[PDB]
Amino acid sequence: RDKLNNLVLFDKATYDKLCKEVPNYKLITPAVVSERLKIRGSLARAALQELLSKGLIKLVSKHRAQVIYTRNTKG
Amino acid sequence: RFGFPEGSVELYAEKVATRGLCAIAQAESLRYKLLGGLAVRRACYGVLRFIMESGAKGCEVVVSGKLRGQRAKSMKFVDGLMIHSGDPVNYYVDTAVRHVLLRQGVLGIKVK
Amino acid sequence: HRIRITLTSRNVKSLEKVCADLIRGAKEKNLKVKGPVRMPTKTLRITTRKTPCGEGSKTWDRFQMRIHKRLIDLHSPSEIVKQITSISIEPGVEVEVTIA
Amino acid sequence: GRVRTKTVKKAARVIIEKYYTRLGNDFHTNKRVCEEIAIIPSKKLRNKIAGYVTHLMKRIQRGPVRG
Amino acid sequence: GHQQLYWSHPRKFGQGSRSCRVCSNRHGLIRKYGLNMCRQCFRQYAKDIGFIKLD
Amino acid sequence: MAVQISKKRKFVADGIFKA
Amino acid sequence: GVTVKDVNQQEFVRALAAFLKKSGKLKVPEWVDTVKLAKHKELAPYDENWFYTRAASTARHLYLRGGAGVGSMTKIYGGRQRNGVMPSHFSRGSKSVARRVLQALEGLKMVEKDQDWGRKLTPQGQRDLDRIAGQVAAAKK
Amino acid sequence: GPLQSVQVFGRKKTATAVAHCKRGNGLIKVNGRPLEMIEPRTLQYKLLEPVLLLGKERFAGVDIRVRVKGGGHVAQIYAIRQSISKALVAYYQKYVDEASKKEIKDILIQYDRTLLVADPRRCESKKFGGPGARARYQKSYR
Amino acid sequence: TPDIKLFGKWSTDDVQINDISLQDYIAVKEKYAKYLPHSAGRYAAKRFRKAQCPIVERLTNSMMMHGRNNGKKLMTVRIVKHAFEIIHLLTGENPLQVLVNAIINSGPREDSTRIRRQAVDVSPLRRVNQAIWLLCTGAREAAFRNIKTIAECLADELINAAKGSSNSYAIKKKDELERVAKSNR
Amino acid sequence: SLVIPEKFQHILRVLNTNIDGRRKIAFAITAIKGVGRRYAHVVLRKADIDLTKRAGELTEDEVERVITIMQNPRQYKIPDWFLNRQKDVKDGKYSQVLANGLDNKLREDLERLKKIRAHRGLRHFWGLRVRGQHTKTTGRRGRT
RNA sequence: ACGAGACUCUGGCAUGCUAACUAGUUACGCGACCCCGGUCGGCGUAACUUCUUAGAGGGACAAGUGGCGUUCAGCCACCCGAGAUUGAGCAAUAACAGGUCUGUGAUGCCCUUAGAUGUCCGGGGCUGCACGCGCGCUACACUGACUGGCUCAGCGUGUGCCUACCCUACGCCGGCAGGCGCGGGUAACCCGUUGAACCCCAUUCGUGAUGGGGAUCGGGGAUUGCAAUUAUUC
Repeated sequence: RDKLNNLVLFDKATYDKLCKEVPNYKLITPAVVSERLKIRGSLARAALQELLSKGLIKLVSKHRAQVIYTRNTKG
Repeated sequence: RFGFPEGSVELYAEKVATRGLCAIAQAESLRYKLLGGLAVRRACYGVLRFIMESGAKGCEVVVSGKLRGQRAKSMKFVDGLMIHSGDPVNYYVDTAVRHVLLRQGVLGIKVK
Repeated sequence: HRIRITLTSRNVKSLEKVCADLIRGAKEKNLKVKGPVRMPTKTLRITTRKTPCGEGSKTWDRFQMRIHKRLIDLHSPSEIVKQITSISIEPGVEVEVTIA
Repeated sequence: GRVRTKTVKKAARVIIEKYYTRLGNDFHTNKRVCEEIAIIPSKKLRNKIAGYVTHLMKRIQRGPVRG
Repeated sequence: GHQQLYWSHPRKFGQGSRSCRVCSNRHGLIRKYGLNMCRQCFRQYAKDIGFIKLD
Repeated sequence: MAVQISKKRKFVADGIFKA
Repeated sequence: GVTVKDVNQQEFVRALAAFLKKSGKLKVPEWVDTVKLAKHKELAPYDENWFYTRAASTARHLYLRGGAGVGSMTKIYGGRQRNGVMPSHFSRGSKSVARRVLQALEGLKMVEKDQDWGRKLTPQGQRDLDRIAGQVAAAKK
Repeated sequence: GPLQSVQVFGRKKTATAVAHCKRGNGLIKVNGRPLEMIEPRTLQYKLLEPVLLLGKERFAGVDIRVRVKGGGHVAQIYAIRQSISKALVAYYQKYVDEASKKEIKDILIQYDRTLLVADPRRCESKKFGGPGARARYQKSYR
Repeated sequence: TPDIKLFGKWSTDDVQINDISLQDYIAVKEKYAKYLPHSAGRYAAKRFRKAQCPIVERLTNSMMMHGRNNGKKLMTVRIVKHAFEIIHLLTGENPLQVLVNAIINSGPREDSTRIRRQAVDVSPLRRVNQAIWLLCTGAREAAFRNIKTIAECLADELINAAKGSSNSYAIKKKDELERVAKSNR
Repeated sequence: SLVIPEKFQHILRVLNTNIDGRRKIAFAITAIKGVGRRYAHVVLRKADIDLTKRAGELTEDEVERVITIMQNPRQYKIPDWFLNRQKDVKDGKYSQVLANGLDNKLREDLERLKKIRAHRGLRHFWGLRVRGQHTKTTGRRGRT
């Protein structure tokens, strides 16, 4: 009935709003980045290995099916 | 037929003592009384009588087929005790089932 | 001098009647014979249809045919094996031996 | 499910009628009584007999039983 | 030749070469344990051969 | 035996000799 | 003081695959670009240098179980022949492609044939197995 | 000093495993591989229950190996769990006191009865007229 | 360590089963808190043997439904181990005290049964039984044909039911399960 | 890197086909009737072409490199077991046949068997099943 | 009194017992690698029968208490314990005009019986296809699919009198199917430590009839057979 139109690589604002507002959430899973920041699950995965490399997010537990990242803590 | 060498195989013949309990010796005892011309009641009560004469616990003699008429009839003759279920009916009964070509049809002989 | 009894029988305690007589019947001449090794049983499994024709509820047979194997090794000259094994038999057990 | 049949309850009412002196409260003692004072052709049925024997035997410690 | 034509069919294989060793029909044949025996005749002589229903 | 039949064919094929 | 069995077996083939970028004389075959690794597979093996991973895995299956051959490598590399519309069966791996690891690990002195047939693993190779276990047994630190 | 051979099994399904206790220090492993990487790792802590309820003081001077064969994966995990727990009790029978052999036994019964008492639940035999035991094929009328 | 049984890495203590009504049939306090939910089993023999089953193993067993998933408990212990990360890293409370708050809000306290169908109350075990069904159903529906995974929807519905915010599937079903029961009382 | 590059191709037009520019290039080319999921990998395996790239990323003059391997499979080192029209009926050549040609090859095949009045050609003309199915109960919705 | 039950086989328990170079375990010499000490289905031969094997008995009984009950038959709960209802086989009286003459050298009768309803051989047919029902297989995905690696089975089968056609380790040639050389086995010896799948963990995908589904059809290569088009199978 409805057909979603997700983005495959970043537009100018979608990299800006990912590079800022991904750690400004509390959960970071590549299913909610695909939902909220309007991209595909593969990009949502590919856009978080480079934010773990940056020092903005933090990994909790890894699995083949689902990985759960979070904000970098207050401490 | 089985190809045994000449001098290996040999047959002996032993009479069955207390031959009444042997139901395959009684299935033939009921068979070759009829095809000569003894009646269905007369022969069967008498062979059932002989296995009661033999000193058996109990028995059941069923003769099924063309018992006079074009439609098939079955006459069941039971006196004494007879188990049916469980393990012991492997070694407490001798179940013989025989054919007989009477000149009108084929009769079953369930000596039990 | 290294002899080996092959005890293959269908009935269970029929095989006991022979594998009792292969120790109690052998020790009377003073030979240190080996014990009867329990080889694993074989259930020959057949499931046929009870019905001769193909009408009725699909009711199946389960004709199991268990076979029981033992071996007893012999510390014996084979002249004495012709003595014991040619005496006291019943048709249940097939009396076979591996030679050396 | 565990209802004693007439072949259990009749061995229970003849063993106590004859061999009351030999029986007791304990199952395992009068389990073994039933081997000497009866010819029971089953391992299981002996325990079925000796079980309800001890039930009736705990009742004859009290008062009169019917059969 | 009629000798060439009367038995020209190979019986090397198939379910028309082997038969029941009592009935001589080519159906319900137990090839297991070299019985070559139709399922009905097997059921008849089960007790006689050595087989028995327990399970 | 030379062709040496098995003990699953002993009690079955010698069982046929009883039949 | 370590062996291969003490350490995680999943990332131990990841160690020997990274190691079999270096030695560089397994003498890999020519069909490796296009090949379907067993008949029950559909697509290309994603790992473009997969042969260094299934040289890594074969090097420790032959360590764990000695006297194992090519048709045994087809058993340890079995999956599902998802037979389209019929029910799926257990399809083996492939003889040829597994025989090329046993002319690649045998090219380099790592494996060796044993008596009455079957590949074992030579004590020179046994060291080269156990020494890279120590490299992962301190990679955990 | 004489030999102290303790060879005690555990069963949850057809999967069997005999846990072997001797003297040494607490290194426990399974066909030569330690307990910390028995795949699946999801049920890791199901193997540390006779470790974490008891401590490394009862695995202070006992070295254990667990030889495993038969059955499945979860069936083995519980058959090694039960065996190392049973072997720990049956190391403490024949060589140390009863009121410590009885003590640890009483603690693991308070956790899960399966740590010592095996489950006789096995694969029920298939019947004709169905794909398994308690399931028949679909009946049609009309 | 024998002081407390760390549920994977979660503490047994400070899981107050708030509802006196659903106290004994919710089993985690001090004895019924095992390390991993995957127990031996044997909690289907007697009528009320199943109420001794730990509430996480109850929720573990009720996830593996619809044929393809039947006999994949390992697969859905992992669903629970990943979903319990999503609960704490949103809420900031012990995920099991939040899990307990879910069933206490989710359990339909009355039902309708056909003696038109008459209004009836339920068993204090029935609310534990029916709630664990309801928010295994909503977690399954929402994530079917969806990028949002099972662990997220299972952690959403456990949070959404514990809140009682009416965007929960289990609450909206109870909101009509008890509405139909009010119609005929 | 993770952003869309310049002069991006949301849409391609290779061999009268609309190749949508958002798939993996191992799967982007599958729209062309003659190259499947399996074939499009091995074409991009023949040169060092990163197939983690999406269907609008890769070099605009190197999409010619993708074409020439598909049109000439043999010359770019592909064995003869990996081709569809192996040993042609007319010219006896081993060619991987793409979009427009695969219709021509099928059309010439169905019209060949039609013309010689072979039984295979007959059940194509009749709109039946040809690969020896049981047509009694199945093969319904096509024929009323 | 038969039937039900008891029973028979089967499942769970015997750290007791008889026995286990075709099952092993433990120790030991020994070979190897790992930096005082482990790993090894690496070989070799003193204890042992826990583990495997299958014999002899044994245990389990509502026996044990707490309650319900005429306080009897029993039932509910807990203790105790491997078991507190394992699963099936056998199966009464009296029947059905139930199915089978196409299981039978079971057969009464009815025809047939050289210009054959006997019989044998080649070909076709059983599959033929507007439709309707029945049992099922594969799915409609992201609890997934793919491609990697990782880790466990339990039943059985196997070289046939005629009868040819056995199960297959290995050594090679081949993308696969498959072919060709070589040894093992009539079996607890050999396949096989049955390295089964699901499953596990790590890659790829991202809601799109898609990377789900594999129907339909074309092209080629082999296999078994005297031969495959009416696609034998792969």
